[PDB]
Amino acid sequence: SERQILRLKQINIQLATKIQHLEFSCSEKEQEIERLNKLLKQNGLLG
Amino acid sequence: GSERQILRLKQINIQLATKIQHLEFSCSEKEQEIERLNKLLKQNGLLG
Repeated sequence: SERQILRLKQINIQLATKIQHLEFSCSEKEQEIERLNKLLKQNGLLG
Repeated sequence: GSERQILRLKQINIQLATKIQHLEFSCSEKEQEIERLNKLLKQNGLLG
């Protein structure tokens, strides 16, 4: 049963890193949406 | 002992896997929001 310890530790390190990469991806998409929203507003198309 | 250490590792694992599934869902929703915004720009002559 103990062999699970290393397996879980290593998976959790991989997942903790993947969260940081998806956080950045998500933030980069947010900034693009803001940019697009502003563009639409400047051109009278965001209400 | 090791049993309790394992249970905790599994709980951390599920917390992390859930946050990944959330961020993958969020990223997909954001790409769809960007598609929709780009299409509105295209229709109003702002994308060539």
